[PDB]
Amino acid sequence: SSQIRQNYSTEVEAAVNRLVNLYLRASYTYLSLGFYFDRDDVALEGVCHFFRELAEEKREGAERLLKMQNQRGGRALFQDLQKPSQDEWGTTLDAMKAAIVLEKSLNQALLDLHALGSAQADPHLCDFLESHFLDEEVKLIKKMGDHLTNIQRLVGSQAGLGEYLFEHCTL
Amino acid sequence: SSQIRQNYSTEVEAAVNRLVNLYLRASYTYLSLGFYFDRDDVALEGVCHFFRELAEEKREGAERLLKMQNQRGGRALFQDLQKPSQDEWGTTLDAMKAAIVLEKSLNQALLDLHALGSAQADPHLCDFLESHFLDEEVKLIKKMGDHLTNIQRLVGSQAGLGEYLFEHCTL
Amino acid sequence: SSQIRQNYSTEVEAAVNRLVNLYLRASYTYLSLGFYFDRDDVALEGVCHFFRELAEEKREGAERLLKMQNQRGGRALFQDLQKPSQDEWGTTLDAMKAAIVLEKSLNQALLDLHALGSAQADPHLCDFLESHFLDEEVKLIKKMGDHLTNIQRLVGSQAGLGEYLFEHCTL
Amino acid sequence: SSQIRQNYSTEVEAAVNRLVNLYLRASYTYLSLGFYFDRDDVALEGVCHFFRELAEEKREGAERLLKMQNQRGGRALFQDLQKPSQDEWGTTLDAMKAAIVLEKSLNQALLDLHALGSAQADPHLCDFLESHFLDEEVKLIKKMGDHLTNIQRLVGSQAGLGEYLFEHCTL
Ligand SMILES: [Au+]
Ligand SMILES: [Au+]
Ligand SMILES: [Au+]
Ligand SMILES: [Au+]
Ligand SMILES: [Au+]
Ligand SMILES: [Au+]
Ligand SMILES: [Au+]
Ligand SMILES: [Au+]
Ligand SMILES: [Au+]
Ligand SMILES: [Au+]
Ligand SMILES: [Au+]
Ligand SMILES: [Au+]
Ligand SMILES: [Au+]
Ligand SMILES: [Au+]
Ligand SMILES: [Au+]
Ligand SMILES: [Au+]
Ligand SMILES: [Au+]
Ligand SMILES: [Au+]
Ligand SMILES: [Au+]
Ligand SMILES: [Au+]
Ligand SMILES: [Au+]
Ligand SMILES: [Au+]
Ligand SMILES: [Au+]
Ligand SMILES: [Au+]
Ligand SMILES: [Au+]
Ligand SMILES: [Au+]
Ligand SMILES: [Au+]
Ligand SMILES: [Au+]
Ligand SMILES: [Au+]
Ligand SMILES: [Au+]
Ligand SMILES: [Au+]
Ligand SMILES: [Au+]
Repeated sequence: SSQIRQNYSTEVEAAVNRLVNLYLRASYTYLSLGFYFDRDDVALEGVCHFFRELAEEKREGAERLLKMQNQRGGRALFQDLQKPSQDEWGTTLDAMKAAIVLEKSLNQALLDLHALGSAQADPHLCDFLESHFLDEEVKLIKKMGDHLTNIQRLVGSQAGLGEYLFEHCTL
Repeated sequence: SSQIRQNYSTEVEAAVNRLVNLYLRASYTYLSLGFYFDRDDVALEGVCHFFRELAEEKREGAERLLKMQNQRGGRALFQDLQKPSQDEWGTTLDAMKAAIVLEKSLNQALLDLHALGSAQADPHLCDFLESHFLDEEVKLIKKMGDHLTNIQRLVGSQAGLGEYLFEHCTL
Repeated sequence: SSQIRQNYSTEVEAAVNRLVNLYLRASYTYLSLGFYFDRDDVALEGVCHFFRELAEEKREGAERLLKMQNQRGGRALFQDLQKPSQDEWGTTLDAMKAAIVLEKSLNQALLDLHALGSAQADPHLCDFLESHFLDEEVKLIKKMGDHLTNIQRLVGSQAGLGEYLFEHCTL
Repeated sequence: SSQIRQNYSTEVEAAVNRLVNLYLRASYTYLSLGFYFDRDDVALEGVCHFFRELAEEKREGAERLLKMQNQRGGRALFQDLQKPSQDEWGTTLDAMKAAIVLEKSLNQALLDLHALGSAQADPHLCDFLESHFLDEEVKLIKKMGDHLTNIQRLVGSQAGLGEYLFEHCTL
């Protein structure tokens, strides 16, 4: 059973298991994104590598949650990992948009679990999320927003392309 | 506009801009303090260096807030930086007293923004302040209180001066 | 008071204090420019870094002036730092144009203070400006003019973009 | 005779010879100051070393002027070096006051020679003084003013002594 569990509600335990599922599903979505850009008829290896690295980060996030589940004396329970929402991911722009949607949904789930932990007076959980997940997600979303802007600029116009080249190759 | 902003209230955005102003104003006060002690008719270079280093720390605090503003998808807005409250800063004791007043006012502003973030259920903001600012301010205020005590002891009496020398040159 | 002041007119002392203000205001303008380009909806990090580095250079210029003020036995007096002329800075081209306007205004202020020092027969001041500021400003303005030309070329046309790429990636 | 002399007035040549004399006399005054503080009944070796180092700097200043005299095709002419104005130099405070008087008189002589060079349209001379002497004198006078303030503070009072110790042994 558990000799260790203290101040760890069944509501948080359940929500932690759900968040693990969401992180693993995110990892799986990114695996699909990465191999799509590795297709010979797409062939954007930088984009492939970006998404494959994100698959690894999301997996690592799930494993940290699972480690924490056991540290608190909760019981990891795994569900079906639903296949990604698309089989083909369109352009770099389409993919980066789908990625930011995905991250904002993980972010919201983190914030929801944080609010639950707060309601349950579970400061360990709250700190765990703050320390390992909330700032990581904020940083990643800012980087993806940056990328979305640059992709839009580059695909949009002569002026846009110009500004990118000056910044990248001069500054 | 912003593709990234999530769970980031207009109230916090505004308060962050105000706190940047207060940190920059603090930095400017410390620049003035440092150059006052560099005057040939004051000539306390250790005191000058202490305040100039604080000017840099307060600037760095503002820049971290501005970075965070952008990471959250808020919009940095800058105001007039009001000149420091004094043109001449009196003795080392007067200056260290003015410094602790200034830090306690920054501290209170941090605590006020923390309470706002808490009311707004913005755990990212709360953690950001805790991790980068609240303990830094507590440590600095304790160091300034230490200094105030030693300055008072040294300027006050034979017994005071004695105790300082034993501690400094023997212990 | 001052045991050291020699050949240092009240007119130069005052003008030095004003120039410190202008350099600090320039630094503040560049802080605003840098964080604008760090926005997720602008996202030109090279441009951000260029302006943030200029903020630091302008701050260092003010500190050197303040050091010189004290070395001559003048009294540093600080005024309100007026907020930058814009909250949003437009394109890279708009920003680099605003930057060169700003530098030419600092340059003219340097030349005006130089003429004053010359009228006042203050060769120390004249040399200080020549040695630490006039050539620095000339070099920076030439670099910004270079940048303005390249930005215009890159945003302007196929021929322009072509010439830039050949120069950058071949030569 | 001189195959090299160009744009080098007899007025500047003469004034350069006089300035060499003043620098050598300053060096001699500092030699006397240094050995006075080496007396067993005075015994302030730090003060001795400060003045002996200044004797060397003033000698080096004269030698640089003499080198410049020859580089311009002028003729070094040496006069009697008058013995220092005092045989005994009183307290550290008295000595540092006499030192700043001496430096201000060298400084004024530099500024006078600068004005002559300017009147004579001799930019080489003007630059030579600016580059090797005017800023050196400004820095040294600021350091002596600093010292005068600290000596006065230390000899004056409990509060003064206190402030010095805090700055020196804490900051
Ligand atoms: Au890849
Ligand atoms: Au929480
Ligand atoms: Au919490
Ligand atoms: Au909590
Ligand atoms: Au908490
Ligand atoms: Au929390
Ligand atoms: Au590039
Ligand atoms: Au390129
Ligand atoms: Au200093
Ligand atoms: Au908070
Ligand atoms: Au909180
Ligand atoms: Au919070
Ligand atoms: Au919190
Ligand atoms: Au908090
Ligand atoms: Au000591
Ligand atoms: Au001591
Ligand atoms: Au940057
Ligand atoms: Au000048
Ligand atoms: Au001049
Ligand atoms: Au001049
Ligand atoms: Au000049
Ligand atoms: Au000049
Ligand atoms: Au290139
Ligand atoms: Au290229
Ligand atoms: Au000595
Ligand atoms: Au001159
Ligand atoms: Au001149
Ligand atoms: Au000249
Ligand atoms: Au000149
Ligand atoms: Au000159
Ligand atoms: Au000491
Ligand atoms: Au001591």
